[PDB]
Amino acid sequence: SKGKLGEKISQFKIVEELKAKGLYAYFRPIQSKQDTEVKIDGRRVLMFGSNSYLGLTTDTRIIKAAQDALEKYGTGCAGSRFLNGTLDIHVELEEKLSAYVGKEAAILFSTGFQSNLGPLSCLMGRNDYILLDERDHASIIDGSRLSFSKVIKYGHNNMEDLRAKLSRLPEDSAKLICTDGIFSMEGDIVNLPELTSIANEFDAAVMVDDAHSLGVIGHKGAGTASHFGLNDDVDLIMGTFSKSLASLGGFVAGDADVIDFLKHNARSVMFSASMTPASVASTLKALEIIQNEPEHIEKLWKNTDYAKAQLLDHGFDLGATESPILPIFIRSNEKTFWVTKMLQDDGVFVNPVVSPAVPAEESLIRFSLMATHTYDQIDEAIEKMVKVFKQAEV
Amino acid sequence: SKGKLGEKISQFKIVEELKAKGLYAYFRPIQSKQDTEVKIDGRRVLMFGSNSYLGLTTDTRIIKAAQDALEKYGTGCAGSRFLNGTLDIHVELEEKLSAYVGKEAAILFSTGFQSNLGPLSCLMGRNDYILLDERDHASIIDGSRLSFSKVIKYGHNNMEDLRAKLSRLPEDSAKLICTDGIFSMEGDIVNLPELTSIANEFDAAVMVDDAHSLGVIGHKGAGTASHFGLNDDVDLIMGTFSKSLASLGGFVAGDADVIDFLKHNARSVMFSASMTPASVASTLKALEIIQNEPEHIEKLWKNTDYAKAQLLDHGFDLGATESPILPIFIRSNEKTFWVTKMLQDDGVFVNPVVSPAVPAEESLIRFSLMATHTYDQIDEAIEKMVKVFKQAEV
Ligand SMILES: Cc1ncc(COP(=O)(O)O)c(CN[C@@H](C)C(=O)O)c1O
Ligand SMILES: Cc1ncc(COP(=O)(O)O)c(CN[C@@H](C)C(=O)O)c1O
Repeated sequence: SKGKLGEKISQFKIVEELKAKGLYAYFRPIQSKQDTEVKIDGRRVLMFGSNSYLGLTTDTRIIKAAQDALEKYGTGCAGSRFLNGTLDIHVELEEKLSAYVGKEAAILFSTGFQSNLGPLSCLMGRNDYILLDERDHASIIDGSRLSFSKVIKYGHNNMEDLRAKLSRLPEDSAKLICTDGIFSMEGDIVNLPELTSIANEFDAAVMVDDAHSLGVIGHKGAGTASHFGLNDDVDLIMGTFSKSLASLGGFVAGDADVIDFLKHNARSVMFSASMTPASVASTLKALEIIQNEPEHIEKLWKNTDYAKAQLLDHGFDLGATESPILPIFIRSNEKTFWVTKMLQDDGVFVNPVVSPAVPAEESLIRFSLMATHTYDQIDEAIEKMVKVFKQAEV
Repeated sequence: SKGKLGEKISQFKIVEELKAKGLYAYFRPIQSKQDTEVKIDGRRVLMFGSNSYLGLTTDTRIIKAAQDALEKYGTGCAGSRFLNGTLDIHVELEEKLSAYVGKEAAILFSTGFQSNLGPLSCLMGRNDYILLDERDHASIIDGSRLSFSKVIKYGHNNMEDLRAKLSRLPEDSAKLICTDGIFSMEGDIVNLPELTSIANEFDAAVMVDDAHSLGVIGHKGAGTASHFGLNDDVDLIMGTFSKSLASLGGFVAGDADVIDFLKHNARSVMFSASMTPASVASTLKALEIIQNEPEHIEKLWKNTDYAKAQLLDHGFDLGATESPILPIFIRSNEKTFWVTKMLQDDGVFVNPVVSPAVPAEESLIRFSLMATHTYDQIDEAIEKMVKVFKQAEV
């Protein structure tokens, strides 16, 4: 029945208003492969709103690996890994990932999102604590909400706040600290050296979400622990396959005893169907390419260094990024929606960040680089962004 | 740091004991496509533990549709539907599903699990209520736990308990009832006529999880509302693609205003990458086949009717199933593990249900039919199950 349900959704008017104003730019229907240019409404559009940092979703070797896995294994496994949904290739990918990030063991999940739900829901329980950076990804907040533990946010990269909040807690309790490696909003990197120094002092477990770090920082892109040399101080490395690795799914890697506990106790792996064969094979092939072909990471960072330099030269106000995410401040929700749609209509795709996710005065567009971007494409996009910022009176 | 973490996992010994006893049969690595026979350890094994009810994960047309989508769209969309992860084909599949289940609109999710997290987390909030059948799927309990509402379980298909618990609640509050359509443990069907009669009396929203119903019950397999004629009394129809539809992902269909609220407010769709092109195309092609080719559903039910008849004739104790899930009672965890492994070693794959998920005295194996099963295969499996139950002294 719909009476109260209709009242619950009645005040959600922003989409109706965006659409009526001709500003709506969510769920833009792409007609082509994710690439440096995409087709929308039959038009070519420069893509600066992707997470495919290495441009690998078009790599013919990865496509062929996926197509061959469809030929051999079919379209799906039709059950949880726990029961009838494990393939030899899922186990192969776990062993490969474990080697890549320097851990004993890994368990796959069908999404990155579910990869955070699993360890955050089941390791800390009643009388225990989870400590979260306040800017942690939504999947980390949700995973921690599924635990029976007490969840505590600390100030963004605020090690004094982290230390203070841990110091308060009963000694006879388990604690887990979970942090993004690279935070996606502002593109900044966790202070892992101090965070792990505090974790070591308080015997708290450390989990790092490397969704934006894998294929980006660390040796051969192995992520945030790898970038700092702190493999030995990080209990659990989580990653997704939907960004650099060009696929869908995720993992958690760690000590064989911890991973064996997760794979038999995490509801998001016991009660959800396993990764499709095609996504296992594309992740496997992408992982090989990232390590074997150093040029992809190198070119991502040449693009990043060039674009950031060009943006600061043109006087754009950037966030404190240390990554291929270039947050460009606009500081008005109305202007952020206008700039986003005007760019779309001039053939540039960027992602808006608005209230209520951020304060109006911190509203911004996110401009993300891919290894496959050319300097010519970057220059075109920035030329068009200078014009739209002028038109918009930012 | 690992001291307290090691203590949290220290008492989880069942896997170590199963493995040391030679009884472990979780995460069995399959080497071949999900089918009526699978290869494990280079041996052929009859598969009676699948959720691929129509056997479609091997359909060459569905494989080719997926391979063609890889060719056209690449290996992934590399972002949320909300931002850069929408394809024309995701929208096509939403329109197709909406038509199939008789609703205005649908939103895809990258897993079935996430399809329950979305509406349960974001529609009911503070001062509202979610009412859950006590046997609801784990993803429904977790989705409801992510809401800021008060979550209330009612007795399994206990309409007097449902009515009583609703009657207690403040009138000035929103209520949502969420139920599995077909419950996977015992294979039973929700009492949707009475549940919707109560929902209508109390103006409570109705959500049905049709993971095991789509491709199984209702006109041309359209699910539980379709089976009862109660499309008009069900607000939200959720489904997965990982069972009859031979793929990965899920959806929620409903009124265009409710679905537009979800697709902009559900964290599991705004903050998780979209379905892979290959899984969109396999779901599209599978959906066509289920409707165009009535023989698949017909043969599922001929197999179901035959196997259930043969099991009751041999004197097996079955659960109160109304579906292709044939729960066979064993009523000892030790015997359930022994029977499961002895079947595996004789070339039969079945799924155990044990403590702590059920009481020891309700432990069982689940024997699930596929349309592609032959009577000869069913007969072989039952002959082997009679022998193992004898060997096991059940
Ligand atoms: C009733 C029900 N709802 C929702 C889901 C989640 O759908 P996905 O597997 O597509 O995420 C399942 C999963 N079932 C299997 C996996 C199980 O519980 O073993 C289910 O049985
Ligand atoms: C830090 C972080 N962790 C985890 C996830 C979830 O991974 P999957 O998308 O593979 O489920 C994301 C998703 N990001 C994108 C989708 C976003 O938030 O728009 C993320 O940014």
